[PDB]
Amino acid sequence: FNPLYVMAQSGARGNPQQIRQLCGLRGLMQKPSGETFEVPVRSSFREGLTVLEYFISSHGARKGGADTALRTADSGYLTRKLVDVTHEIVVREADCGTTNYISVPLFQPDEVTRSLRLRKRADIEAGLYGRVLAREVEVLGVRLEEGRYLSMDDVHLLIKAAEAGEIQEVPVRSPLTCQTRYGVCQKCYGYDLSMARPVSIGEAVGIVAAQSIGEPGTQLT
Amino acid sequence: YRAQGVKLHDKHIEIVVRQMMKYVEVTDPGDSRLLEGQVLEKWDVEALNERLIAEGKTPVAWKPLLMGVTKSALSTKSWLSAASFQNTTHVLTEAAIAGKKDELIGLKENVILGRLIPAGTGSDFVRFTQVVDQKTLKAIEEARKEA
Amino acid sequence: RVDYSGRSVIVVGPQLKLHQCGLPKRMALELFKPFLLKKMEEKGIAPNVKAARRMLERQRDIKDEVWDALEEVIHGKVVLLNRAPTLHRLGIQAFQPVLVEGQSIQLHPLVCEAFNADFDGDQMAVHVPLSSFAQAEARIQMLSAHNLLSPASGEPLAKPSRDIILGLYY
Amino acid sequence: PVSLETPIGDEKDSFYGDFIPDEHLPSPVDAATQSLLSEELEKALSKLSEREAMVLKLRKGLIDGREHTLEEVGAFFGVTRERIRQIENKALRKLKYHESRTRKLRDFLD
Amino acid sequence: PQEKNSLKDLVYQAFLRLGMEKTARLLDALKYYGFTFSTTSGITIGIDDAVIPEEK
Amino acid sequence: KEVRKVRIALASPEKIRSWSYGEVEKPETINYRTLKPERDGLFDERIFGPIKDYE
Amino acid sequence: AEPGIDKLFGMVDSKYRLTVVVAKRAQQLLRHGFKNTVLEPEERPKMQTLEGLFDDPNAVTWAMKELLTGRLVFGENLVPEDRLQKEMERLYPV
Amino acid sequence: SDPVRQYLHEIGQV
Amino acid sequence: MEIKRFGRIREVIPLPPLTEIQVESYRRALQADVPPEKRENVGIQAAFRETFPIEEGLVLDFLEYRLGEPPFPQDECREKDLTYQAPLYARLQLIHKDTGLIKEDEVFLGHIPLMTEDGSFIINGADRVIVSQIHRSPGVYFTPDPARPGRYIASIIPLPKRGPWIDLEVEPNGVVSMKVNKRKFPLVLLLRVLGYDQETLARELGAYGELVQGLMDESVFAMRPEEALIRLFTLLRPGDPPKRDKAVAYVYGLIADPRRYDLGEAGRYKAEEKLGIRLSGRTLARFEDGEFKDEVFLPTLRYLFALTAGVPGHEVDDIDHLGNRRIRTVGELMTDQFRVGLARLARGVRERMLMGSEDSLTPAKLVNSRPLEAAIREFFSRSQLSQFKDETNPLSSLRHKRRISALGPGGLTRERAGFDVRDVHRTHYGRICPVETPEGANIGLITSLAAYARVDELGFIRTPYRRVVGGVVTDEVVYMTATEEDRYTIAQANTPLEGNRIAAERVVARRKGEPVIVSPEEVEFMDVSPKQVFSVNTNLIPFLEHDDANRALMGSNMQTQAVPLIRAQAPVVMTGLEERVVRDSLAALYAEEDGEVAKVDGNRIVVRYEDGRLVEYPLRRFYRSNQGTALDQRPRVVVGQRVRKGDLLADGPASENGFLALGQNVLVAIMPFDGYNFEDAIVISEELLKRDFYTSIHIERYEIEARDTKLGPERITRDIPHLSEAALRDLDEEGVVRIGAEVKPGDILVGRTSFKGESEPTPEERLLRSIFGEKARDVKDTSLRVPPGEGGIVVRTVRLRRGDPGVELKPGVREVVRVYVAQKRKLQVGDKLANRHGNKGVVAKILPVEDMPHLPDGTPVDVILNPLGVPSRMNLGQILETHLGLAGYFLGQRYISPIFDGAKEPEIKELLAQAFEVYFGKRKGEGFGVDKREVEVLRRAEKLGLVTPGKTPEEQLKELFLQGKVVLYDGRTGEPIEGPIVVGQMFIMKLYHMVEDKMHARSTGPYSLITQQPLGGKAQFGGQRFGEMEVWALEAYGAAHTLQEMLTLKSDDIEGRNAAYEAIIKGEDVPEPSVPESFRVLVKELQALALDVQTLDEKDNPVDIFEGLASK
DNA sequence: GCATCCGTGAGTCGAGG
DNA sequence: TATAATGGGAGCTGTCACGGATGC
RNA sequence: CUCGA
Ligand SMILES: [Mg+2]
Ligand SMILES: [Zn+2]
Repeated sequence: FNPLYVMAQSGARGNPQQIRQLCGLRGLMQKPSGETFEVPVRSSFREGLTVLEYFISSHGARKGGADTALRTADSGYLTRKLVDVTHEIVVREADCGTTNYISVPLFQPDEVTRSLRLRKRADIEAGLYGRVLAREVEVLGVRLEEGRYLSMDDVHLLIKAAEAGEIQEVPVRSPLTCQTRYGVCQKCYGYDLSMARPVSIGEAVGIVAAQSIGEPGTQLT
Repeated sequence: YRAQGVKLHDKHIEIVVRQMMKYVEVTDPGDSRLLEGQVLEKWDVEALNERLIAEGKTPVAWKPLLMGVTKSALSTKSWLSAASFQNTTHVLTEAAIAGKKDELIGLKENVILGRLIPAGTGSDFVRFTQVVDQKTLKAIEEARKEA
Repeated sequence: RVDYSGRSVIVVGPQLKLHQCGLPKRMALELFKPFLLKKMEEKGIAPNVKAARRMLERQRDIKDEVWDALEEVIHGKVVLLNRAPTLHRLGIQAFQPVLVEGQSIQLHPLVCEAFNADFDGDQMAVHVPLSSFAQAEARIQMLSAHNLLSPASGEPLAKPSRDIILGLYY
Repeated sequence: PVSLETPIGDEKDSFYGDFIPDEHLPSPVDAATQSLLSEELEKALSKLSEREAMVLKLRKGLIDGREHTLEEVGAFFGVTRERIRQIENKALRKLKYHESRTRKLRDFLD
Repeated sequence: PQEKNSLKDLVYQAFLRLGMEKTARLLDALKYYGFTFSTTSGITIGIDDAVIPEEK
Repeated sequence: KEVRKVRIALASPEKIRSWSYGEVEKPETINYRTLKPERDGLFDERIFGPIKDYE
Repeated sequence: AEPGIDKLFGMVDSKYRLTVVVAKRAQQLLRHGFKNTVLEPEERPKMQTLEGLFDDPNAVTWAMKELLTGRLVFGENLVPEDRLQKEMERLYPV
Repeated sequence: SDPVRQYLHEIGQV
Repeated sequence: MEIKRFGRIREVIPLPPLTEIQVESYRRALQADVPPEKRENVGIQAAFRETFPIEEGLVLDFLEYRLGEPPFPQDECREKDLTYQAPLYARLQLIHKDTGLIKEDEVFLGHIPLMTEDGSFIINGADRVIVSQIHRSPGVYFTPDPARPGRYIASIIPLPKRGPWIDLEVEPNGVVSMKVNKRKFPLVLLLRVLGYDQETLARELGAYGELVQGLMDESVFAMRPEEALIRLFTLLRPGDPPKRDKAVAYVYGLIADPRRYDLGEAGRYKAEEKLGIRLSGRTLARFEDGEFKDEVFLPTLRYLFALTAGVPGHEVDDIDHLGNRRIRTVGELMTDQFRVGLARLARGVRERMLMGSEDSLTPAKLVNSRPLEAAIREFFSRSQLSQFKDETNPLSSLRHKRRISALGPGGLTRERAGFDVRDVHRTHYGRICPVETPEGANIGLITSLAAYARVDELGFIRTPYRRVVGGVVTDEVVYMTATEEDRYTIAQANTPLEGNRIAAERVVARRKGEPVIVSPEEVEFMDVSPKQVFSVNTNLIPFLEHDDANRALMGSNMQTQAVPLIRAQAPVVMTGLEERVVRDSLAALYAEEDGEVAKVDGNRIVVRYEDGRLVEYPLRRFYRSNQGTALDQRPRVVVGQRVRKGDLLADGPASENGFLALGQNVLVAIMPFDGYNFEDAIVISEELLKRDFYTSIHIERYEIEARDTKLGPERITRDIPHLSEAALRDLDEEGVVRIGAEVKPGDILVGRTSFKGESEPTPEERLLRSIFGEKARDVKDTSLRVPPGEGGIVVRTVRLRRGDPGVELKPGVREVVRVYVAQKRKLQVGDKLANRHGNKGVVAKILPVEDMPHLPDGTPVDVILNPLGVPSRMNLGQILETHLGLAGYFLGQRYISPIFDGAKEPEIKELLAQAFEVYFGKRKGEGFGVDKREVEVLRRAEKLGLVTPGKTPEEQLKELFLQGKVVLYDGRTGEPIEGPIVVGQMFIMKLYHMVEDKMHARSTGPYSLITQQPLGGKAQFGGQRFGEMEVWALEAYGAAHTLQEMLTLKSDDIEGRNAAYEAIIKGEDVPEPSVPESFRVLVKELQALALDVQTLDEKDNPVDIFEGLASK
């Protein structure tokens, strides 16, 4: 029930490295060249640093600041570019009638190149959640019909099926294969993620995409 | 994004990437007025090709093209959008020479003219919807009924 | 740049409901001025509009009743709160304003994450949607309490954090 | 004269011209005040007979944009100039009475 | 114990099962009780709370 | 009528002259003591229109 | 959240259609001084004054509440515009 | 490129 | 109260004069106290020497200059909005070579701004500061070619705008190229012009491996220096007729002319040290005996070849090393602008010498001083480095004077500033603070001089070190440049010493920045103090060693934004610098010598010194600083008091008995509180308001002019049309508000009438006029009123009238009136608070006292800070402070805890035990035992492992107290917080960011000229900008009508906005918008570019958006 | 077919002056 | 309205990525 | 330009 511990564990405040710097050691530091100093700070913030340790840490702190500062502008610029390239894209109709689609893989080649291994849960979710099945899928004695919007439970089911070897990829409607002019159709887009239900016709999904991609731009290190 | 612990759905990135693959390059004009090496929209060349095919002509041989978001944005059909983006001079000169007509399809063009954007409540799919109470509706239905 | 707009320092407002914000009385008096003039004419507060306006021109001439009138003016209406940089659509949200004494805007804690806003000096702009159409759009599509899940990921964006999590965990 | 494009902070920040209000075009408030004035004046004029209201309008220029002489209005209604002047006077008198009664036009006098 | 992830999942499930009105009310309840309990919890920060482990 | 399109094109000398309400012949702006627009200059009311409404 | 927002969203094929309906209805109410309301006297939205409960001045609130009753009809091409205008003017003059 | 230089050259011709 | 100080490091030297970087620099530039004939060839003297003589009367020469006394004193200059300046006279003589005639005269050149005692200027009434600029030092550099590994670039850099940058490179084809003004040409040619033969170059550069063969060109050696010279002139000046004397003039002016080319003394020195040569002057070559003579080129080429080959003792240069970056201080910058102005003056002089009578020319006739005055005025008014002085508090001014900028004229253009320029270089140690820099785009580009640092005469920054000989530390202090420092092994200041001998066998040191463990035998020097590493601001943060640098940056920066309070206190925990800051900032008044205080007043202190002389010190009272904060001095002595030299006479703003007082010492509790301190928000007690803590005085200045117009004169008067006695109540007879009147928004400060514009009354106005029978007045109300959200008490009026003594306004202006309005600002919800450790937050809630958490003795806390603001910020200093604060609260004492030499945990534990005895022993004496609630909390604490089970309640409570924690009762319930809470004294400041200055709202208001869009800014009653991204947000919501409304009715649609306002005041719904005016503007501006933009309907038929108004 | 010179972008809002 | 007069004078330059004519 | 988020 220690304060730092409770805050870190609950998710209220703090991560392991910050806690470590408070209680353990400050650790290794970089030179202004990116090169790392051989001698780490053995002191924590509790114990207090020496002036030399503080000065050595300043290089890294400053580099971090300059990095952030230079990152916000490139991120804003990128966002404006994305907005200008996507702005006309709107959900204009219910269904373009395409029979084209993409296949989202549930497995990926390992770096060992030994075989294929199941992709991470979050990745599969980010590729499947709220999407419309482009073909009938039959797994674990369950029918997932063509035209079905994949709920999170459907995704988890598909993951289970993949683990049992019943499926390696999922046929899905996608903006990539949508044949709607100047936009996408409802089926190829899938869920309005903010409402966990099919997207309303008229939604400016291009703008939403640009913002969705641009927003975490300043978190990318 | 995954590396940074950011959760982002694939379909947004797919929207953008689809915008990056919007254009093609002519490898052979065929029975068309197009030129070899001419860059145009995939949609337009496919429409042209189905038109020539339905006419019994030779379709246009085209190669897929990839371009970055900047160039794709500048290569758009709408001169207002492009000019308001950047390279204003270039865009305006080419559009002026071509006598280009902006059909106000997207959001920026409409924003510039202060029009109602073709999205949300301004979508053609919803903005013509009417509302009427049953009293008024019946009072109208009787007027229709007597004529 | 736009009319019917303002800005001020933001404050926490824990007591507020998800769909509410705290709007300073004087800010509201300026932002909703024509509505207030009309309403003041409707009641006995002023003979006509011009008299009401001249009356609001000097602070020492402003009497208590005009505040009550103001309360009737804002009833059911929403304002838009905006924090720059506006990185995604949730950098603008609609809220039903509650009039407060003081000069700070009160912002709900659960919406902070979306506006990337905290209380170390942050400021926020306020805008008044005028027409019935703009108000309908704001109350239906942009209301904070109707926008709980992220458009980017589909995950909850309005959710417990900080002290809230701390208490519940405890 | 000085340039409207003189920079205030730096070239990428602000221009002197940005700080200069347009004094020519009427504000929304002014326009609405003029509108309410016209409406209230018509309201007050409706309490008169058509001839006295019309005589007042012609004599003050609310019709064709210009104020006619007593001879022009008189010739228009087919009466003596003295007659039309007397009609204008009784019209004004009634307006003053009604105004003293309702006080609806005072606030527009600034 | 209720923490960030379980509370997030609770909010999402509540959204799915009950709709946004009820979910909004749930959010305000969680807010109120969370603040209330955090107040009297006893959570604070002193220099001795930054515990150096001997192992170090 | 409703605006549906916006075209942009080169302007011919004749088109430009069709736009014009008069030629600006003098590099003058306003008069140094009356502060009124000079004749045939960049602010001439003869060309560009009246400074005051209906006057 | 707006009372019954989930049901309202359930009533339309697109949320924006809901917004359009609510807005146009609000305008209809404002144009006819609420005399054309489909709400019974007990269903009328109220606002607490200094004196007491009065009618809610907010026409959007009214519109949404009316929409929740099912007594309103919406869709495209229900009636020529001018005919609607004239009939509503006849039933409830301004 | 420089109009003054150009003019001084053209002048230098006579 | 007693002040206990910790630490064992004995500072050998005190801090230098903290503003000397300004004062000494300007003093050096002016040389005003130096009799003319003794002046050095530096500063403005050097400027004169460069400009004169002016030849082709035939000669105008300079003898000397003098500076007179200021025509007006500083305060008067602040009042009348004048520049504080001194008249400059130059003694010139005109000589005709043929006639031999000599005319001599002293000519007036205008005025030069003088620096005040504190290092600042007064320019047009406002205090300004010339910020020092960091740049690359002049000299000869060698860097690795980024394209060709193994190849190097030589760069000869002179002073800014004192010659072009010249580059020497070895081309892929082997030839050695020279680049000047972006022109690549074979260096061999220039070498030939300099008078070098193939023999000399062969014997001089033959050692290197074949490089010299890229230098060998027969066609160049086959021609004498003249032909080579003309060839070069053709290679550099295409089109220009290759005349001999023109080539000579151009090349001389490019390479040899000292009036045009100038390495600094620093550049000369560096070139000499690097190339191992000696320069006669500061140019690259000379013109001696009709020919050119080399000085720098051959040695530079020699070094370049040697470095390329691999010859030992040759290295590239780190350009960010502080031995290669120097500081241009105010003296140098001003001198540069002075030099420019003088050059223009000289051109004017020659121009006048060509004209006029040739026999009747005096120096006065030839000299027009206008361009010089213009250059000076331009420098002090509109230069980038000339900044509006920050004087929110004295520390603000002090810090502002010690700032260093990499930007500015001749400096780095931003976004071309990569990570390198912004980095903390190893050589910054002791010279430039690694902490104090802005957040955001300016990071690393604006910095601060370290506390012990001094800029030397060459402009390089130096830091002090102590000499160490045989493990013995002397009191001999040496100030070194970074270049010098790189030669030695330098021990840390905290190295254990017994007497003057190093007591450890392993000592921590630096060698070229690299940390290394050495024996005392190896130690050559030792740091003076930890203080020397950081700026003055960072040196004010106690327990700095426990704070992460990112938050230290914030606390440091935020100290400058602190507002002087009416009851300001020095911190309970200080670093020991708080007195020097007050003294050096010239805030407070100190006794000049020993003596006795004769008179003490709120306005003045009279002191009788030992000499017997009576010195009267007037006290500045309720004066307005640049930022509107109060500047006043309070007497701190009493009548008859005996004072010694340097003793305090009066406390300035933010000063408590000579100690820097940037805020308040408040009792804080570290705990969450009902969401009111969520995400950095802060909860405070109403008790703070009750006893005027965080109350600050602010003065605003309002101004109004009455001028002559073509329609009649404006005038200040009380006779304002159509206003009641109620509205004119506080106006005096002349139409100016009275002293002492309370003014509110809408109230008139100064009455003014203006003759109406030529009114053609609309028929409505005519009819209404007839109805009410009142003549429309000739003049109208144009009075100065209190703006929305402002007001207070009128404290001063100033009236300047034309036709009155000492008064002459700008042309047409009849009179100017100024009204000063003071307000006493209490802390409110939304005001920004901060501590020195980077903890900041706005007040979110002000609680009544009975709601505050309180100690068992009934004492309520003042401030509640959230613990969640600590772990991820890693600024534990604020915690330690709090602990010490706790002790200090019960012992009634203050502490000096030096950075890196501060109090340690055990000592704080001792003090907390001592304080516990006072806190609890008193209770047990008063006849009270332990409380039930305390027992409950103790049970919980036992569960938390905070106290040892088995001990008595007192022993456990004592353990908690030693952990800095106490039992706290909830004021609302009387029940204890379930855990013990960290409580203690903390120093918190109120920052200048007050919500009163920030709240702003607009319905309608002024619009712009061309765009017809609302103006921006609170002052113009402006509207918020709804930018591209906000638009994107609305688009993403599908809020089409809201957006269109923003685009049209709300901004730039004239018919739309008018109709919208009218509809709303009528209670009708707003109408459908139409075309935004800025689109019409766009169309017209495209037409002006000869482009035809046409709005068409679906049938491709034109639609007129100008409604026929623009079609003939 | 491949190095060279030129023109152009480089986050937001807000504040002061 | 007439002695004769005849080719200027600025110029510190620490970023980066792309489309382009080009032009090596 | 400097400051703020
Ligand atoms: Mg913040
Ligand atoms: Zn589709």
